[PDB]
Amino acid sequence: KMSDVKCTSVVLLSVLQQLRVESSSKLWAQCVQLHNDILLAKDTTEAFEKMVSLLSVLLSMQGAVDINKLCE
Amino acid sequence: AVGACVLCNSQTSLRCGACIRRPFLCCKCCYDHVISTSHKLVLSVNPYVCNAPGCDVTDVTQLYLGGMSYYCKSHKPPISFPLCANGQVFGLYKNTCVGSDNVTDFNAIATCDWTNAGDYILANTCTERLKLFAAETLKATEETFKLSYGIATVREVLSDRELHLSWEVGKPRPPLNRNYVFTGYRVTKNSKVQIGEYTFEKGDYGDAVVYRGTTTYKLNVGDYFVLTSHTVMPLSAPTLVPQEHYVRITGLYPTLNISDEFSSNVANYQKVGMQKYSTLQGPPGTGKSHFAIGLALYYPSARIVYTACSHAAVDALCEKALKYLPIDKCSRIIPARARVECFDKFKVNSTLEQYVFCTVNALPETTADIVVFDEISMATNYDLSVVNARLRAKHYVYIGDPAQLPAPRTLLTKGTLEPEYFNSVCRLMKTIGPDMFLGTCRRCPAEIVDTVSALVYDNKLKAHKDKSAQCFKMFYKGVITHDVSSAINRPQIGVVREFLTRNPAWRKAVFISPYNSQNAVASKILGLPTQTVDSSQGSEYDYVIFTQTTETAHSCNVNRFNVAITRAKVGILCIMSDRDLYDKLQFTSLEIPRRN
Amino acid sequence: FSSLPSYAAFATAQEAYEQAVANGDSEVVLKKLKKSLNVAKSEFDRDAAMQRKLEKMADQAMTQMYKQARSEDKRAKVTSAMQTMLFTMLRKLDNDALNNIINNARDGCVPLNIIPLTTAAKLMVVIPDYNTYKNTCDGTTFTYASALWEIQQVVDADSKIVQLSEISMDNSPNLAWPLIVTALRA
Amino acid sequence: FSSLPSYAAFATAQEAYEQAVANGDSEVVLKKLKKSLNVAKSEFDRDAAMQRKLEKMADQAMTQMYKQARSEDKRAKVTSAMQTMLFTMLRKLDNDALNNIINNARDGCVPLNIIPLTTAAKLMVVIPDYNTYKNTCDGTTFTYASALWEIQQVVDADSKIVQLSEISMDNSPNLAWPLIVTALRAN
Amino acid sequence: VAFQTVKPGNFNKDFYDFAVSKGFFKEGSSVELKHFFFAQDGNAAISDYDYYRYNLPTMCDIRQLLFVVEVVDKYFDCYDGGCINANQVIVNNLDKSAGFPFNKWGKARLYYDSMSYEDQDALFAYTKRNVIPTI
RNA sequence: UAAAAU
RNA sequence: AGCUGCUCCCUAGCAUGCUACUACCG
RNA sequence: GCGGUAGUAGCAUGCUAGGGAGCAG
Ligand SMILES: [Zn+2]
Ligand SMILES: [Zn+2]
Ligand SMILES: [Zn+2]
Repeated sequence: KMSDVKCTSVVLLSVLQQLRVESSSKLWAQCVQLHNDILLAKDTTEAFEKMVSLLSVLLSMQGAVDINKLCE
Repeated sequence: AVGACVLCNSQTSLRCGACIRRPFLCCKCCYDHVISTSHKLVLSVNPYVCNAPGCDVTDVTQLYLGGMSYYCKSHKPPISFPLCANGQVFGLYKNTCVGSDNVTDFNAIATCDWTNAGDYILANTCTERLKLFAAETLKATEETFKLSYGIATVREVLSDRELHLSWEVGKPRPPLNRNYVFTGYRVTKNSKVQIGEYTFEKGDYGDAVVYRGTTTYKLNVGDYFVLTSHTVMPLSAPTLVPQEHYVRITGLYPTLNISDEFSSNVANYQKVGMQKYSTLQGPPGTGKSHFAIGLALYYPSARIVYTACSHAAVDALCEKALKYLPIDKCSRIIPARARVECFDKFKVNSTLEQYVFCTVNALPETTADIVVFDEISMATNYDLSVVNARLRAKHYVYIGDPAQLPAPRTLLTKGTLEPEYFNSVCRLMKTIGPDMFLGTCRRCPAEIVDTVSALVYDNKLKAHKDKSAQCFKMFYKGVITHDVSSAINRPQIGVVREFLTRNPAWRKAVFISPYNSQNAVASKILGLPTQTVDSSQGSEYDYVIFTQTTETAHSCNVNRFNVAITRAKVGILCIMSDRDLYDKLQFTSLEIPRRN
Repeated sequence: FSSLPSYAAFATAQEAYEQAVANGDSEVVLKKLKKSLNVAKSEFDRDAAMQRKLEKMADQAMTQMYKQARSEDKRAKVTSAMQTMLFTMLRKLDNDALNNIINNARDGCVPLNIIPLTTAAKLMVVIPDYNTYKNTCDGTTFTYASALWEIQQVVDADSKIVQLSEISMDNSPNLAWPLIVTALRA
Repeated sequence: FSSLPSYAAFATAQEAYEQAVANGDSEVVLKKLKKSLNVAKSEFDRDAAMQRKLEKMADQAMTQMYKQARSEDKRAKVTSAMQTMLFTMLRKLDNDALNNIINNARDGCVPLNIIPLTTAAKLMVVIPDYNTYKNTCDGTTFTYASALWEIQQVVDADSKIVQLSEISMDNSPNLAWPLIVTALRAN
Repeated sequence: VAFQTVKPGNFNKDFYDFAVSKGFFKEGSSVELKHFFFAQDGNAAISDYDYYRYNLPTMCDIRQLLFVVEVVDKYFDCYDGGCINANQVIVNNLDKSAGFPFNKWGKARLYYDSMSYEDQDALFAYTKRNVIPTI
């Protein structure tokens, strides 16, 4: 199960990269730090906390039309 | 080099190279297009001809794939396959394509030459993707025809810009217009060498002709000019994004009580934010433009882009915006073009400003909150897809009047278009309903309003402001001094002279003409700055002058007449010989010696 | 291989030799049936081999073109397929904490900064309209990301502080609606 | 593989063969006309196989000389490029003070490390954290390496300009924070 | 100054779903995912290179070294080497980065070609009497 | 025979 | 954007070797 | 009917070259 959230983190970070998020050193650094810690995390719940903490970052900008992807 | 079937969107690798525009076709579709048409040459990852040198059997239905390669009937290898086989044609994914029934009208499109409204009337009512392809091949046929015009050379030089030219005997001579450009070649022996781009315009007499150049090159006698062609990119965006709704306004944010002068329209303002897009039909430039800018004001933080096709249109619009907007405004309009000058305010290229104005063909490739196309009664589905491709926003608003002036689309010469079929949104307005409407004049004298409502409208308008100083001398049309078939009538100015002086204050008016060259000659025995009826449709004036050519079909066009006479605020006058219309116009005509 | 023309000749020679060695005829007659069948094998393989080579070329061409196509296919669609796979994995993952903010963002609850986790630490979210607030802002505790936040500094798009108590459906149609809320965890 | 003196011998021998075979005459006929596919084709084996290898070898020679030509072309290009790089590199340094310190050498050879230290015209310093900045190029000018440097133009990790005002103690957690400071040799 | 990062690895889903479907990765299983593609921000290169601070000037005992070196030598008796002529070297894979600044032109093959079999020999025999710093 | 393109 | 080392797969080419049948002389 | 010189196609070996991918330090 935990494998799921880990792989999810990987995909999400890749996305953030594709969005050119590395043009601001502070933001990119926080993101990478979070992602690393996730991949080393060994509990079930702290993973989710860091996960949403990250995902917020993607939520920030308006490059990803959320409603469209939410077509289920 | 695969794609989607223009009729089934199935995977394939074929293109009817015999058809002009090389569209992708599924197997069955290809078989049907080829079996029912002189169109025979099919292209794939490679051409389909017999690879044995000399055999040029290019009717695919005769050919055979050999070992890897293709072959005729005779030179075929001992073992082979027949290509055009079993109601299909062999191509990639052959066993997957579905095929459908749109082949008839398809070939109808691909085979017409845009000479009779029927092929149009179908062009505007087929499926959207098909509609696209139709517009593509239309513009392509236009371009190809443009090539048919003759060639021009120099005969002798007269001045820096005064010249005598020599035309090709027995060839169509294109007109002298700012919308034509010629590459200049001079040849040494050897050394057929381009010299630059040169436009033209008729000087004071024949065949002295002026020309604007790219560089200060010295002219010669062994020189000539070829009108420069053009290309046409393929399109892929739909004409209309699928219409939608929402349950609550999103994206945009009203103010509070600011600018009540725009009151009633707020109702429309909400529902506009409530849809994906919408339309609005309005008599000339009344609520039109007015309402657009009002809405723009309504949602302040909303990034908004205005655009149209007519340069003078977007210009009048940008000035009307200047009348009320933060500046904080630009019209990023024209790079190294603008043969006619336009905007005078701000940059042409940063795309930072919230309220950006430009012309369709010169648009960037950007995003925004909403966008307001204008004057759809003139554009073609081609341009609509173009703008939907270059831009991308949330709420769209199209505005126009299906009684105005459509795209010239010169190629058609047999019959006439019902306005309903000018393009898609034209239908949409004329079909189900214009979703929002406006019915009152805020710009025109009441008398001309009465006249028009008596004519093309069904007596369905009202306004304010009446008199005065209006007439319609049905002055016989003098000599049609037509340089090219573009009309000129100097004795028409032969009475303008009688109002070149009698004019007490009618000195700052604008003159309007059915034809471009009679307009230019108006600029010669000048009275004032003039314009063409097309280049109108966007601005109002206190006084306006109007003389006409003969009663030619282009001239007596009721719509041209309407949109012309509907550009004035207090004073107006129009001069046709006129067998009937002066019976319909309500002013006070006079006689040549009776001008006060 | 069978239907080849040279196979007809080889078949004729083989059948003729079959009939000859069946009748058990002379030796001088097979001197042909050997000098006429060896050639059949000769004039025959020198064509079954030649088509065979082409038959391998066809493969080693198709097997290349296929992958060459689907290669550039897959390097055309990353910043598209990637996102949808992401959201697929999200939906499958199923965590109410996430789904909450995800729906909220479909609505508009975009945070202007990283969600913190320290018991202190500030949070800045956006709210478009009234019901959003009412569906979220309840007293002075804020329920976001399935967490409890203390509401401390509401401010509208005019960048002016606005009284919390003033926020209600009646007078709400008077506010610079993009509201910027700030809070702290429990 | 068509116009050869062997091809014509083939054609005429085969013509005589067809003639005297349709005649169906002597056994000497059969002998002299089998000595045709047997004697008039040895030449047609050699010259219609050897000549097939002449083309192959000539064409591979051509392609290898093509590759060698392109090779030596690249050589000239790259050597021109590096020569240009050298000649443009030196064209930024010949201040007289360099020559001077050269003349001060008892021999004319000096350790590399001290050349730019004393003779550079512009210094760049990389700073991690605020306290550290305070303990160095704080203020608008400072000293280093027995010389006086003046600050001008300061950027960040994102390579955006920043003024000295913003560099407070508590505003610092708002910047891409390993700054680059470029200072000039003050006299 | 420039900063380089290290993008994260890309994920292969369908294979992962497959592996799940056949019963792997269930909680408490013996084997699980522990190796991955860690990402790196911008202060990576320098903050890594700094590790040379662990390098100290150390004076190793000399007398015992003068004998351990003998033993080590004895460990290498059964071999043979020496200078070789340029035309005899072997370079598997001729395309690797060419250091600084030669990476401004091309890889190795460009250089290993534009030189004769003597340029290499001349150069080699030149180092045997002079010193050439590098980067 | 009317507009009008990195 | 390295130094090697092992391994698999694909392709070409050369030469050998070998096979045999087809052609010349013994 | 054998032996030596010329073809063919096939087979085996190997050697080179070229190209793709993975593991170890
Ligand atoms: Zn066709
Ligand atoms: Zn189809
Ligand atoms: Zn043929």
